[PDB]
Amino acid sequence: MQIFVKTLTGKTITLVVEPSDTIENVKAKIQDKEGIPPDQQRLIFAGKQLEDGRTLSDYNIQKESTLHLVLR
Ligand SMILES: [Zn+2]
Ligand SMILES: [Zn+2]
Ligand SMILES: [Zn+2]
Repeated sequence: MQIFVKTLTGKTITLVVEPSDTIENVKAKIQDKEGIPPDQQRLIFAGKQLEDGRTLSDYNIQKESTLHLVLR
């Protein structure tokens, strides 16, 4: 399973993930890729604000889903 995270500059991050991965896990991956602090990261999928403790599956994030790093 793979998901795409678009940075604030529109750069695409490709991540290998599992359905039970938490948002917090995803943030750790983004930090490895881009050097962005987890506490600086705010993610959206389908207009939903994503919380650290919830899983990709909780938010119906599927194979090939695209998340955005946002300011708000
Ligand atoms: Zn596993
Ligand atoms: Zn994982
Ligand atoms: Zn910090």
